Amino acid sequence: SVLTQSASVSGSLGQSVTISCTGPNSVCCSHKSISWYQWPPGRAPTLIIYEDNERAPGISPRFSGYKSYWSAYLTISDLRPEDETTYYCCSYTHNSGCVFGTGTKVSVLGQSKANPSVTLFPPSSEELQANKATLVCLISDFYPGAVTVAWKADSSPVKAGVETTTPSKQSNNKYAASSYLSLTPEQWKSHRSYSCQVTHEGSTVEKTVAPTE
Amino acid sequence: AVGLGAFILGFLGAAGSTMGAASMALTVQARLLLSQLTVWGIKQLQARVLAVERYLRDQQLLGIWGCSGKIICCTNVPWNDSWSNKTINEIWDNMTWMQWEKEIDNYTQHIYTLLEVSQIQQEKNEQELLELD
Amino acid sequence: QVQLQESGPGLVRPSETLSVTCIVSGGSISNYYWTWIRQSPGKGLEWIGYISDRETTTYNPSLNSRAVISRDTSKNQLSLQLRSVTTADTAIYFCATARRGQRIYGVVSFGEFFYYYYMDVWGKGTAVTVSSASTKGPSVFPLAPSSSTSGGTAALGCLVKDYFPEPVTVSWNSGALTSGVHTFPAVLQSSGLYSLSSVVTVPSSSLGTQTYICNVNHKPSNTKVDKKVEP
Amino acid sequence: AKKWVTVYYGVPVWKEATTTLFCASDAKAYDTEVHNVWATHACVPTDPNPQEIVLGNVTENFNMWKNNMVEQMHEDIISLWDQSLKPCVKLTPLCVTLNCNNVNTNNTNTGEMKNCSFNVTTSIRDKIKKEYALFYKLDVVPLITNYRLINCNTSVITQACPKVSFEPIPIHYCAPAGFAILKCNSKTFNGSGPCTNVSTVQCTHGIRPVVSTQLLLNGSLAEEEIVIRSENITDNAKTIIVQLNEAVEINCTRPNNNTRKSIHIGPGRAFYATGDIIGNIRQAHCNISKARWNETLGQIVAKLEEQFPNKTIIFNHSSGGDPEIVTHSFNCGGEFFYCNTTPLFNSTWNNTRTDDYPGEQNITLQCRIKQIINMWQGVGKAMYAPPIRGQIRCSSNITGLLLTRDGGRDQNGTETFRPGGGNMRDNWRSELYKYKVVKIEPLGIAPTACKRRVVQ
Amino acid sequence: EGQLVQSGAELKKPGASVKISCKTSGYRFNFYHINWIRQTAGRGPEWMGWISPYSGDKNLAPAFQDRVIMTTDTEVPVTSFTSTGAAYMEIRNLKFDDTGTYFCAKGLLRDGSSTWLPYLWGQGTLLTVSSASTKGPSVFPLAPSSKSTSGGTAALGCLVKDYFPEPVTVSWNSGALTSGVHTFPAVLQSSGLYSLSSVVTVPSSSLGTQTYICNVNHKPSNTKVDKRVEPKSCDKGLEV
Amino acid sequence: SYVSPLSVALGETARISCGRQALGSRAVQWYQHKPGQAPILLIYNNQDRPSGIPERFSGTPDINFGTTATLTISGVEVGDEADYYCHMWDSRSGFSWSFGGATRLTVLSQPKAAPSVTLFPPSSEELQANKATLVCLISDFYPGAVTVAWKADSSPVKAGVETTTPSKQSNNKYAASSYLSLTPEQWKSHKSYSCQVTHEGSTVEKTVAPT
Ligand SMILES: *[C@@H]1O[C@H](CO)[C@@H](O[C@@H]2O[C@H](CO)[C@@H](O[C@@H]3O[C@H](CO[C@H]4O[C@H](CO[C@H]5O[C@H](CO)[C@@H](O)[C@H](O)[C@@H]5O)[C@@H](O)[C@H](O[C@H]5O[C@H](CO)[C@@H](O)[C@H](O)[C@@H]5O)[C@@H]4O)[C@@H](O)[C@H](O[C@H]4O[C@H](CO)[C@@H](O)[C@H](O)[C@@H]4O[C@H]4O[C@H](CO)[C@@H](O)[C@H](O)[C@@H]4O)[C@@H]3O)[C@H](O)[C@H]2NC(C)=O)[C@H](O)[C@H]1NC(C)=O
Ligand SMILES: *[C@@H]1O[C@H](CO)[C@@H](O[C@@H]2O[C@H](CO)[C@@H](O)[C@H](O[C@@H]3O[C@H](CO[C@H]4O[C@H](CO[C@H]5O[C@H](CO)[C@@H](O)[C@H](O)[C@@H]5O)[C@@H](O)[C@H](O)[C@@H]4O[C@H]4O[C@H](CO)[C@@H](O)[C@H](O)[C@@H]4O)[C@@H](O)[C@H](O[C@H]4O[C@H](CO)[C@@H](O)[C@H](O)[C@@H]4O)[C@@H]3O)[C@H]2NC(C)=O)[C@H](O)[C@H]1NC(C)=O
Ligand SMILES: *[C@@H]1O[C@H](CO)[C@@H](O[C@@H]2O[C@H](CO)[C@@H](O[C@@H]3O[C@H](CO[C@H]4O[C@H](CO)[C@@H](O)[C@H](O)[C@@H]4O)[C@@H](O)[C@H](O[C@H]4O[C@H](CO)[C@@H](O)[C@H](O)[C@@H]4O[C@H]4O[C@H](CO)[C@@H](O)[C@H](O)[C@@H]4O)[C@@H]3O)[C@H](O)[C@H]2NC(C)=O)[C@H](O)[C@H]1NC(C)=O
Ligand SMILES: *[C@@H]1O[C@H](CO)[C@@H](O[C@@H]2O[C@H](CO)[C@@H](O[C@@H]3O[C@H](CO[C@H]4O[C@H](CO)[C@@H](O)[C@H](O)[C@@H]4O)[C@@H](O)[C@H](O[C@H]4O[C@H](CO)[C@@H](O)[C@H](O)[C@@H]4O)[C@@H]3O)[C@H](O)[C@H]2NC(C)=O)[C@H](O)[C@H]1NC(C)=O
Ligand SMILES: *[C@@H]1O[C@H](CO)[C@@H](O[C@@H]2O[C@H](CO)[C@@H](O[C@@H]3O[C@H](CO[C@H]4O[C@H](CO)[C@@H](O)[C@H](O)[C@@H]4O)[C@@H](O)[C@H](O)[C@@H]3O)[C@H](O)[C@H]2NC(C)=O)[C@H](O)[C@H]1NC(C)=O
Ligand SMILES: *[C@@H]1O[C@H](CO)[C@@H](O[C@@H]2O[C@H](CO)[C@@H](O[C@@H]3O[C@H](CO)[C@@H](O)[C@H](O)[C@@H]3O)[C@H](O)[C@H]2NC(C)=O)[C@H](O)[C@H]1NC(C)=O
Ligand SMILES: *[C@@H]1O[C@H](CO)[C@@H](O[C@@H]2O[C@H](CO)[C@@H](O[C@@H]3O[C@H](CO)[C@@H](O)[C@H](O)[C@@H]3O)[C@H](O)[C@H]2NC(C)=O)[C@H](O)[C@H]1NC(C)=O
Ligand SMILES: *[C@@H]1O[C@H](CO)[C@@H](O[C@@H]2O[C@H](CO)[C@@H](O[C@@H]3O[C@H](CO)[C@@H](O)[C@H](O)[C@@H]3O)[C@H](O)[C@H]2NC(C)=O)[C@H](O)[C@H]1NC(C)=O
Ligand SMILES: *[C@@H]1O[C@H](CO)[C@@H](O[C@@H]2O[C@H](CO)[C@@H](O)[C@H](O)[C@H]2NC(C)=O)[C@H](O)[C@H]1NC(C)=O
Ligand SMILES: *[C@@H]1O[C@H](CO)[C@@H](O)[C@H](O)[C@H]1NC(C)=O
Ligand SMILES: *[C@@H]1O[C@H](CO)[C@@H](O)[C@H](O)[C@H]1NC(C)=O
Ligand SMILES: *[C@@H]1O[C@H](CO)[C@@H](O)[C@H](O)[C@H]1NC(C)=O
Ligand SMILES: *[C@@H]1O[C@H](CO)[C@@H](O)[C@H](O)[C@H]1NC(C)=O
Repeated sequence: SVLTQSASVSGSLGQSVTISCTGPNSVCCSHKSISWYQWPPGRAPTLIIYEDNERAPGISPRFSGYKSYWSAYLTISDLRPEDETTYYCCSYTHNSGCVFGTGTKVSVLGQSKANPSVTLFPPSSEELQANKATLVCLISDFYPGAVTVAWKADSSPVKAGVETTTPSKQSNNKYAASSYLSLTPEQWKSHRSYSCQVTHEGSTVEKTVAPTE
Repeated sequence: AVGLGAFILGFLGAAGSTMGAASMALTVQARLLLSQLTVWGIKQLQARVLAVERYLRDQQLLGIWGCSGKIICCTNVPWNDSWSNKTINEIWDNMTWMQWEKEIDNYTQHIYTLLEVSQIQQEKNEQELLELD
Repeated sequence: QVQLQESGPGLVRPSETLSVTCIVSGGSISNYYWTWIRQSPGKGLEWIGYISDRETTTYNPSLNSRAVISRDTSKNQLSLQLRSVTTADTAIYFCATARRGQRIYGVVSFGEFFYYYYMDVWGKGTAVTVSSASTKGPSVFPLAPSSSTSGGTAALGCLVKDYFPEPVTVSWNSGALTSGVHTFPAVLQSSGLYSLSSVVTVPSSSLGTQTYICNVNHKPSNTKVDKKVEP
Repeated sequence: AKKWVTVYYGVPVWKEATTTLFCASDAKAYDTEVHNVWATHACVPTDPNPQEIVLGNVTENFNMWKNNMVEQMHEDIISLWDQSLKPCVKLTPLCVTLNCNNVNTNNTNTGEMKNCSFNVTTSIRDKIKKEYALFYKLDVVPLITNYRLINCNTSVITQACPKVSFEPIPIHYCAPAGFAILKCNSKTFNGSGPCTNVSTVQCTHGIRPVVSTQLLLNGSLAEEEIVIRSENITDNAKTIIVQLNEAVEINCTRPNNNTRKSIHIGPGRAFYATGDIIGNIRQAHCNISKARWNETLGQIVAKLEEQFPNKTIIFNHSSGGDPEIVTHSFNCGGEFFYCNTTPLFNSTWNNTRTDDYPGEQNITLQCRIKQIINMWQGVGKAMYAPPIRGQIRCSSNITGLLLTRDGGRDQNGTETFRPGGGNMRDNWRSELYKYKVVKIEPLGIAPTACKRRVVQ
Repeated sequence: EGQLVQSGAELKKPGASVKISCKTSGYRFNFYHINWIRQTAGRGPEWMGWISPYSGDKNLAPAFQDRVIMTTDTEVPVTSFTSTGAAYMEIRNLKFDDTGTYFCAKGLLRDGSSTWLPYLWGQGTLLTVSSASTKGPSVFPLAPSSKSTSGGTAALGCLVKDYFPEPVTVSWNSGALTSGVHTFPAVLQSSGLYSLSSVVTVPSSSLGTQTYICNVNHKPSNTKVDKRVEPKSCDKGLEV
Repeated sequence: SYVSPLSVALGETARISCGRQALGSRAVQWYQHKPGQAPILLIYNNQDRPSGIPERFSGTPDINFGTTATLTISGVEVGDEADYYCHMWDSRSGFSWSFGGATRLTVLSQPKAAPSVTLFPPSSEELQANKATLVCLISDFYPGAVTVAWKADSSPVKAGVETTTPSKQSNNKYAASSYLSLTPEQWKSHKSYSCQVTHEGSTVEKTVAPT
């Protein structure tokens, strides 16, 4: 994309943050109109700033639009937990069409930590009948962005058949993730216990299941 | 008549019917400008008297607002957002007069008095009070 | 191509049934219409009725109470009989081949059309006299040539004395001679009977060996008289 | 960035309402003397070129059945009849008993014209004369003496003045200054729904006030296919107005060369009766091209078969109506014909195609003629049409026709369509299905960023 | 208010074409433009074009001016100020990099300087372009596990495994149970097949008064699975 | 009721009207009758003539109403002099049973002519029946008017004289005869008998004497 935004940006709770959007003379700011879209991953975006500075209908006055002859700026004041998502700018005129930018991912600092919720499931009996075995370890309700998962067979690392999902965002401004461990019934029956270890930057939660039970 | 090019945009007005499009070139002008005891003699007379009455009502409202000879008169009465949340661009670039009337039809009778007392009743007193000196 | 011939008695006693017949030689009787028209002396033609090809009658309203028409299918002949005849029913009768015509003056479904007949073929015409009086036969007298004019043109004839009815047929040499013949109309003698004669103008070169014999044929008296005319 | 109210005079805002319109004709009297009574000589003459504004991006609901324009036009036609027959001669002294004979013609295989004789008081009150006149059969009813007039017991009778003419002249309905007529311009417009394309006009089009039963004449032709219009087609009791694209040419005549006999009945009130007939005797008829009526009925059965899945069975006509309702009554040359539309509605179709039809014969309908009429189901004054001298001939285009779906018991009786006007006003609804009357409210307030010059 | 409902997710082989629908309601379909915006993982959001339902004018981006055919149907009036419309877009010569979500968007203002701007967006039409074939999912029941011994709550659900088309729908009791349900995103296996899970937290004492049935529908394979989750658990924390 | 007369010049064109004029569309027929002879149809349809009818005759067809049905003859000769009948078939009338009133056509204007007389005495066989009748023939005379005067010797007879009313023959001339009844003794007693046929200006006489 020729329209470049800031890669990432961050501000504190109740503080203010600023996103930049600029590019070449074909997409320059002096003559083209700049719009802004809050585009959460997976959901439909929402217009917030239709012209350089006029905000979309029903948009809080916390969102301000400014544009210089060399860079357009979006400013989010009095940040909220829901203001942490992806944002895109569009460059256009009255007759042309949109030109979307690279995108900016805003982070909200000054937060309250959330204890993660881990749950581990053993493979069902119907799955073992088909000579398949898959472990299900679910994570949800954690505010810190990233989570790391490490599987262990009888307290020993596992490196085969480990597929972990990227962390998504919950409807309650929290986050969630999932990790799966495909196994064979020979490896599932010849072990005393399997463990799902979830590690955060402040605490490491461990949950263990045993094939004997 | 006898007006070509230099006058032909004069016929194509702009800012008048700018609230969207539920009109045309003479939708404004079809009403403002298109003016023996039998059944046709009595029905026509009641039609002519009704036309005059409906005309003098509007012009009287215009007179009691300080807007008699004017088509676009501004006023000193502010716009209360209880009547409308929308901005000037949400109104004049997104709605037609037909549906804007339908929205403000609730407070339309109220604003008529506000136009009468809060200004042209006050203006004609303030202007007479200050022309004493 | 259609020829008609009328045959009848000629004399009818009053208050009786006059009959007649009309023989056709052209075509079929079930193919045409037929009608009778009588001719009384001193009056106009009179239509008495007609018969269709499907043979259903309807007559003139004045004579309808006394006239009957019937056609024969085997013999191409048409019969006409008249009940309670008087001397007025005295007339020359005509059988004629009539033609039905349709004159349309509007739409056919709502009627608006009338039929009209016209007789395009007429017979010779027979005469029928109604009276109580009897027949009187004629007598033929020869007319000797004046033993006449220059160029050898002589004129002979044969006389017919008083006869009761005017219907008379006269021929010469059984019809062999036709040039110069001139039959004269009958004169009603005060005796109540008529009498005509005929003349023939022949050259004097053949006036000696002519052997002319005029043939007088009469039907009501049933007598046929031949007479030789010699100088 | 503040907001102050600002008033605007001349905004394109209208509300639906009803007002008293007025007529608008084209020609007057010095070019055509005593020319009309339906569209009188008095209303405003139409402007040379009409102004029509086509309203873009506009969508509004119309309704031909709840429209008040047909109510006003209906009462305008009714009231225009009273003001014309009011000064003309009343035929009160003509209900003496009638010695009537039939017309004289040859025997056939009854008569329509009759021949009545009666005595009436002369212009001198004490003296009395006996007169003869030929009244059509549908004008006399028996009571030694044969007949009387038909309308005597029912109501009074008034003879229309012979100077006036019963010609439908295009009359326009114009809304007063301050109102407007919105006109639906959709090629196939539903009965009552939204019109995607709307126009506005000060007046209507040339609506000939053609009074007619069972068939609509000289109307407006839809321009694509044919249109079926009903307020509720599933409801059998709702009349069905039809509209054609190619009108069928009709031809009618009264061939009898009648005469005008003036019988003096009162002081300066010369009554006119049918004198002796001249020339041939034949009834009145109407010719309709069979090739055109088959295609027309072919186009009608198609749209009907699209509204009904099982293709039903074709219809016949004319139950329950003794006089005016069953016949195809319509004026021509002055006389009121009453046709028998059995040749038109005696058909049966299935899977389109055809049946019950066999060349290029003019379809003939035996049309009876009357002179005593009480129009619009009105109790009271009935008009006596004066006799017309000479032979009468006319022709008209039939643009629409009124039908009526019949329902039998509860179910499975199968359905036909009896033509018949559900009301008199249905003739006007065929021409006012698109026009609606609305009022203009031109004052509009709206917020701008301008403030009037401060108090000074 | 105004709403836009597109067609469902589809799968097409590289080389074929696809035609996505967008059926609008709530507003006058002819008053505002209709934009088409797609988002692929390789290039982020990308604007394709818009069309004017009123006039029929269209404006296509140079990267889509040879392989996109936009059309609209005529509006059907609802009231005098609303209608129902239908806009269509047809992409031809699909490639693998065309895989992503496709959106239709209602214009912003009738007149001005940003009329066509994408304002009201559609719910998304995920289009995947691959050479493989559609694979139906296999559903396994998840045994109940203990969530809070002192709180008396548990958690049970169903498991979806190895299905190739991306769209996935999970409902409980045919939509009757909507509270407490939590569905997770899919995982990308090395073989190219997706898998995810769905769990719902319910009180432990609700075993003999409520029936829990998960309804997994995989429409690209046209398969409906209705599994009954066995309420009998094997966790020691929940047995107490 | 009876017959009506008509006088037309020779060779000129004639116009025979028709009684009881038409009320509606008419279908008139025109018959040409001669007393004692057969009527001949000239015109069946108002304008149509069957085969054998010469082109001299012509009828007025009712293309436009108001015309009156007139039979027109051109080049009138002596052979056209005959009774004419007009049959009226119109739509308003019923079944017209009676034919029309006959029109007695008479023609005038002809060249001079002189008759030929042939008086013959009573034959011998007639005298045997105690009767005797003189017979005087008249042939080819110019006009019908003729007066026959008999002369017994030089004295008129005046008794028993019977004469013909002149009737026309096939040669378009008239023919007549005159007879004189006598007794056989009155025929033999007189020297000669004279039949004087006075015609117009001239007067011819024939004389025959007993043997
Ligand atoms: C509505 O629908 C109705 C119903 O269909 C229509 O009704 C029609 O009304 C008219 C009124 O004029 C009737 O007209 C009459 O038609 C007859 C018949 O004509 C046809 O036949 C002629 C020959 O056939 C005759 O001879 C044969 C043997 O050869 C016989 O077997 C027959 O029976 C017939 O006797 C033929 O010559 C005609 O051709 C002429 O007409 C046609 C079509 O009209 C033209 O195409 C031709 O070019 C040509 O012009 C025809 O094929 C006519 O004979 C009647 O006309 C005479 O009578 C009138 C009465 O007043 C008179 O005024 C006319 O001048 C005319 O007179 C002519 O004939 C007389 C002898 O017959 C002469 O004396 C005279 O001088 C002249 O020569 C008459 O016109 C239709 O029959 C009737 N239609 C039907 C099918 O019933 C109605 O028209 C429709 N329209 C409207 C708006 O109402
Ligand atoms: C019924 O309601 C409709 C709403 O759905 C009304 O449509 C609206 O009409 C308004 C009045 O004109 C417009 O203001 C409004 O939006 C406008 O959009 C304009 C852009 O499109 C115009 O120009 C284009 C130029 O064409 C070239 O460039 C494009 C670039 O994308 C390219 O794709 C083309 O192929 C071409 O090369 C064109 O695409 C458009 O069709 C349109 O007008 C042209 O086409 C029409 C129809 O064919 C033709 O008749 C015209 O003559 C043109 O050729 C903007 O430019 C415009 O803003 C400019 O103008 C305004 C003036 O008010 C000014 O304020 C701005 O600053 C700027 O200068 C404006 O944004 C339009 N909306 C839509 C979506 O239709 C309709 O008018 C209405 N009818 C009635 C009866 O009123
Ligand atoms: C010109 O004029 C037209 C109409 O006159 C106008 O169009 C309308 O714009 C409004 C803008 O709001 C649209 O109305 C809705 O706005 C709500 C806002 O949500 C917040 O506010 C409401 C009210 O305070 C709260 O109840 C709510 O909780 C929020 O706090 C939107 O939520 C509606 O959006 C729908 O689609 C969104 C897509 O982003 C979804 O996020 C949202 O959940 C809504 O979903 C709808 O569709 C879903 C798909 O089927 C369905 O699941 C949902 O149940 C729901 O039906 C919506 O935008 C309105 O739709 C527009 N249309 C009409 C005809 O009114 C223009 O905006 C105006 N132009 C300008 C510039 O002013
Ligand atoms: C619905 O109503 C319409 C209008 O009335 C009917 O259409 C008429 O139908 C009738 C039959 O019911 C038709 O009448 C027929 O006419 C035929 C004439 O055609 C011949 O002759 C003409 C010349 O006159 C030629 O041009 C033509 O080419 C033909 O050679 C007659 O032949 C028929 O005869 C039948 O009826 C008569 C009288 O009853 C009998 O004597 C016969 O034996 C035979 O049975 C018949 O008269 C009439 O022509 C149609 N009119 C039109 C406008 O065409 C529909 O038929 C009717 N549909 C129904 C009842 O279902
Ligand atoms: C031809 O005319 C018909 C009327 O004679 C049109 O009928 C439409 O039929 C639909 C059937 O769904 C009606 O919808 C009903 O609406 C009522 C309540 O009406 C209110 O809501 C409708 C929403 O459509 C709105 O249009 C009305 O103005 C009212 O605000 C409901 O109770 C029913 O459940 C049902 O939804 C329509 O009301 C009716 N008319 C329309 C569309 O205005 C038919 O559509 C016409 N066809 C064409 C091609 O023009
Ligand atoms: C919406 O309604 C309008 C009004 O009818 C339609 O426009 C009309 O389209 C016709 C098609 O030919 C035009 O025809 C014209 O006729 C006039 C005579 O009246 C003639 O002078 C012109 O030269 C032309 O032939 C006509 O311009 C036009 N109506 C008007 C105002 O004349 C329109 O078609 C309807 N719907 C749409 C969007 O098409
Ligand atoms: C009802 O009456 C009307 C009018 O009286 C009849 O219209 C006639 O229709 C025919 C159709 O062929 C017209 O013929 C035309 O002739 C002209 C001149 O040769 C030719 O150029 C055309 O191509 C055509 O062939 C005829 O003129 C017309 N009559 C008029 C206008 O007077 C109609 O047939 C009648 N319909 C019925 C009885 O249903
Ligand atoms: C229909 O009936 C009328 C009568 O009501 C017929 O009109 C009559 O036509 C005749 C001509 O045959 C007229 O005679 C004319 O009289 C005028 C003076 O009045 C004279 O100038 C002419 O030379 C001629 O003699 C008669 O007056 C007239 N009667 C009227 C007008 O009352 C008409 O012919 C009939 N038409 C048809 C087609 O049935
Ligand atoms: C159309 O024609 C049919 C022909 O039968 C009519 O049917 C008859 O209707 C009468 C009156 O209701 C019934 O009494 C008869 O029983 C019906 N027919 C038979 C033989 O059962 C029908 O009424 C006609 N309808 C129209 C549309 O006029
Ligand atoms: C307008 O006023 C009426 C009064 O009954 C009220 O019912 C309606 O809700 C009001 N509408 C608006 C749009 O304010
Ligand atoms: C009028 O008289 C006629 C004939 O007697 C009769 O049939 C009819 O019912 C009467 N009408 C009224 C309302 O008296
Ligand atoms: C039409 O009639 C049917 C049956 O009575 C009724 O159910 C329906 O509501 C009616 N519809 C209209 C538009 O009148
Ligand atoms: C009427 O139209 C139908 C269908 O085109 C056809 O089959 C039939 O023969 C037509 N009938 C006549 C009389 O033209």
